[PDB]
Amino acid sequence: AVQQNKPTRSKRGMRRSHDALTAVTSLSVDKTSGEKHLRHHITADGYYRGRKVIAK
Amino acid sequence: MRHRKSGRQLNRNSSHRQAMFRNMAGSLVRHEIIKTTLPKAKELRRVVEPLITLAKTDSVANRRLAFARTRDNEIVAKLFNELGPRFASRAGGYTRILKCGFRAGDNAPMAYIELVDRSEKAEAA
Amino acid sequence: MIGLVGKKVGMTRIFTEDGVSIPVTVIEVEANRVTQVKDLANDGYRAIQVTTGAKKANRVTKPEAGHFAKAGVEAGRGLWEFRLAEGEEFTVGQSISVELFADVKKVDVTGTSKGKGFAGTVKRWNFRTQDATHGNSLSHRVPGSIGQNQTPGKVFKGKKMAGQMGNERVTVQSLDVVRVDAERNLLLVKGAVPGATGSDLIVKPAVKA
Amino acid sequence: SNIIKQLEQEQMKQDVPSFRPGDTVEVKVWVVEGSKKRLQAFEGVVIAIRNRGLHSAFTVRKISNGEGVERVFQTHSPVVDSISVKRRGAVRKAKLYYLRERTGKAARIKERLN
Amino acid sequence: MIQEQTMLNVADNSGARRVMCIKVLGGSHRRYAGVGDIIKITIKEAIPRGKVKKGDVLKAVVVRTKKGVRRPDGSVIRFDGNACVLLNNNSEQPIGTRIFGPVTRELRSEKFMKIISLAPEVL
RNA sequence: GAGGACCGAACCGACUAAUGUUGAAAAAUUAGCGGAUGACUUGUGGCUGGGGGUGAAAGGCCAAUCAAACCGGGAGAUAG
RNA sequence: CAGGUGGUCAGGUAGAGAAUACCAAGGCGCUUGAGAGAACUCGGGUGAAGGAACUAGGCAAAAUGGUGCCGUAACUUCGG
RNA sequence: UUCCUUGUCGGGUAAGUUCCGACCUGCACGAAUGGCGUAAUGAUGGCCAGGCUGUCUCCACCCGAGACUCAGUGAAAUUG
RNA sequence: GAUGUCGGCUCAUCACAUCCUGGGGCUGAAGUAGGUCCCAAGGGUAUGGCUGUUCGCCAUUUAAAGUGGUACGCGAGCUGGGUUUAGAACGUCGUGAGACAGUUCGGUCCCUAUCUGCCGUGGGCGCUGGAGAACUGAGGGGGGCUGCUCCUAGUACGAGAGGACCGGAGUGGACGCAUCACUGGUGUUCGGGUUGUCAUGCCAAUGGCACUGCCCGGUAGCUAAAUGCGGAAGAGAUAAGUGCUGAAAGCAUCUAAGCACGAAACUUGCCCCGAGAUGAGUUCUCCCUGACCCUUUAAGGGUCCUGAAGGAACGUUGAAGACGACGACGUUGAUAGGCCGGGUGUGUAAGCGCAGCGAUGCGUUGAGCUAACCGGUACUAAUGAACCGUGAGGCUUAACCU
Repeated sequence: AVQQNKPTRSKRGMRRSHDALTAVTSLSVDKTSGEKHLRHHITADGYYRGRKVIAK
Repeated sequence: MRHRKSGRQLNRNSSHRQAMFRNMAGSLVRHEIIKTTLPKAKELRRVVEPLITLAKTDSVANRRLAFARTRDNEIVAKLFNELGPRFASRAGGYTRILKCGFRAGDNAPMAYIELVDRSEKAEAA
Repeated sequence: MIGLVGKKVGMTRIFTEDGVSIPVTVIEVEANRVTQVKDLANDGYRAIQVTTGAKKANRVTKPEAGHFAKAGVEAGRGLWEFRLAEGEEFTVGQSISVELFADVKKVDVTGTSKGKGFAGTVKRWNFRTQDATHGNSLSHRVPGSIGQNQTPGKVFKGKKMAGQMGNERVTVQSLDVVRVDAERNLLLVKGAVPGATGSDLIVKPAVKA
Repeated sequence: SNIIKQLEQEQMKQDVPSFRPGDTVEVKVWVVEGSKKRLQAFEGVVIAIRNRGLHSAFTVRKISNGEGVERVFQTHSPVVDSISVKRRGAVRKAKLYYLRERTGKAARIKERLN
Repeated sequence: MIQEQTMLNVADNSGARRVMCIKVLGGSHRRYAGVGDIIKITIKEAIPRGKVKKGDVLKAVVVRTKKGVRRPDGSVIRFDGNACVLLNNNSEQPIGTRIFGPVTRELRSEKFMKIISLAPEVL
């Protein structure tokens, strides 16, 4: 099975109307280090909910 | 359908899952904190925490039964000599899953899992 | 007659003293509280709106809370309407118990059947499986032909195909009422009713004989 | 749940004797033939027991007139009038389904001798 | 649970030993016959000097099945083999004069009272 | 201790089915299958050349090529 | 690139065996992963009662399977 | 090898255009382009029986590999 | 510069010239059972033996085993027996190469779906302030089969044999829906037995691998063979048909005026979907009551302040699920895991003691272990926030109030 006519650039754009990425709504701010992080994820320096959970 | 079924397949056969969680449980009690994917971490709870509950009653029967689940005497020794007494008063929930970033190689959701009493005094041994 | 909203507790059996096992479905029917009465003047049709169960105050929204406060009843886990037959009168805030079915012999139970997800034509429409051997190539559980040649040149609407199965409203009619336990809010009907354990059921007297 | 188990415990018999797979029991059931109701005995080996509270059951096997017969009883049914253990057998398993393939001397069961 | 091509033992003394169900009577597309159902049979094996001979086509009533019967209280009564009783092709009366092995009370009907009265044991 | 003897691995083969069929593969894989001391199989080297070779013979094979190979030439053959 | 490629070497336990299973010496995890646990396809496991009713056809599957001893028909070219 | 033809009769089956036995009316057998037999042999053709079974009545569940979602890479036939 | 060609399988759909069931007229219709014609398409409408077969014959059923259309429906769905290539053979024809709807044995069935269609399931925007619910029902779909026995009644009818209409009751087959209490299947996540081998130093005890190594049982879930329910009654308008009154036409006449009956068809009644029903409906509840500037001065633009109801996101998840969606829950917390207790399953662990030369047996012991189950329990993980969504909601007219 294969196309009988070349689909247009218009049809191609309509199909991709749902391919748009959804940016992260908002980052959480740690209460101790004040860093930004994904909610429910530890920070880049190992903080989570105001606690140094990993020492690296 | 999947109604009321439990346990993840993790894209492995049964014998591979059993071997993997046996190794992963041994690594968890040896280092007290490891980093793995979030699905593997959640299933590891149903493996390692029953071992800690088993290690609360020291006996040759429990030790052998724990050895059958881990196949490592160094692991069994630490379970009954360290982790047993350390969790003698805690009623379940010996682990803690902390979500972290995504693995660079495949964008897998990673997570730390650690024993709850891995405090600043663990550096003694 | 109006009906009641209950919860499917599960299935068990009742042994009759003459040695007959009756498979029953236990339906927990707590007090149904009338929250709104509709009439021909204001709404164009006669019906009552009832609620049942309880709900945590932190989970009810202000629009819903104001609706229950208007009636003066505690918030339940949902709202259901029942068309009133000619002669039935109810007041808002009035509570209706399971003993309404004291003399009812047969009921119709409505619920949401258990969801099977995406189901093939064999499971969903009882299609016949093609040959498992004798040369069959990758076509064991496929539906086979779905139409005729060029003359229709299309697939007719309503063709039986694979798709979502279950998880829909289903009514079982004319179920015998085995026992009405008013003091325990229980209603035992003979047979099986749609839905899983813990799902909401709507029990009405049998519209047929 | 608390609701259903409450409905079941008020229907269960309180005097069902204890028996194990391998014991030969004599079950007496109620046979209704119109205006009469007599007790018909059914003696054989217990080859399976299903413990489910009210839904408990057990299946008895006997060789009747050369034909092997198995009957599954609902232990809490009012049809089952009484249950009596004749002799206690000594088996290692919980389901004696292998007895279906044996007969005569091959289907013998050691007495528990307790 | 007897269907076509099923081999049954004979529970009477009419002379047949093995019969094969060739039709489940009493309804279009009817699939199975339980205890108490009439079936059309052919005789696959008979004794040398019985009342019937190999090849005859008769009717029979099923009296024992491995699938078993279900009682109103949920009990089951299973047997070790399937057995039937040969009936006259048009009169529906038993051909033999004796019945071997037990039967069930599903046969308790005026149509098969002759079989119930002759059975060594009714279950 | 005979055998174009028997059963059966290597080895040689290719009977059935499924898979694959823009393949992992321009002929395979998987499970079974035949022969397996012989008219056996295999390595290295050699010989036979195109109306010719070779063929336990299928018009089979002769470099993924065959009712007349391939390459160059006649050649821009001829084409109602 | 699941193909093809001659010769040499030949550990242990079980086994008739270079079959097969599990291992040694030694070498590898096959150059995308992570989840999910729909239909459907592929490769498998189990199956009530029935047992070829399937089908062009028992196709496929299931089944049989070893050693010792007992025993073994028609027919026969006297070997089977 | 027989068109008529599913010839006729017998056997097998509850039922047999196939099969086996016979008949002879050989459309259009026939004696080294061999006739008729024939033990053994056959991945040969047809037919029957036992065993066996998801082949089927009539499908059910389960274990794996895909399908599906996320990240990376990234084709093809076809196309006024 | 290709429209794959028989039959089967799967899946159908329409016609009515109706096979069954329903309603009738006539009968050389006593009854039963038929014959024939009219109306009627709602539903239903065999399994096997033989053959490639369609067909047909045969066996045995059934209320019946309808006739046709649909590319002799259906190969980008399956099959490949037949037909239809290359091999080979027979009969036959031909000197021969070869040939034969004559026969015989053998003989590669490709395609990842762009569009239409169809089955499902979402996103967007709309519906005129926003939001959360509950509905109305325009419209659409599903469903509609039937046997047998008993009573009426051995009555009506009939010489007898035989044997009813109408009406009522029970119980089946096929089909459909739902469910898992029971009976079972499965249950590579539970327990046990056991073969070979390797390992844990060794014994003992375990683990790995051998299809889950092979097996025996089996929880939850899923499920049929399991067990509940369904097809209706009723109503409206009718078909063929039967009529009442009744002229045209002193009579007669079912019809012309008028009136009454009349079928599984039609419209309802039953079940499901359903306000994108743009003709975008209704009801209830909830939320928002700040400034200021510019300009071409309007359904205008801008700044500051403000951010509600609610939503989404994220997390724990679900008998919900391909993904979205849908549901529950997020410390004022039982959402998941763990833990505790129970249940269930398996069947008397290990260790020790005793007996025995030993294999093993006995006692401790219905022991030990026990997945998805039940009841509990904040031990672990579900975070303070942030984000989206605003600030009283056009014009005209009419009835009401000011």
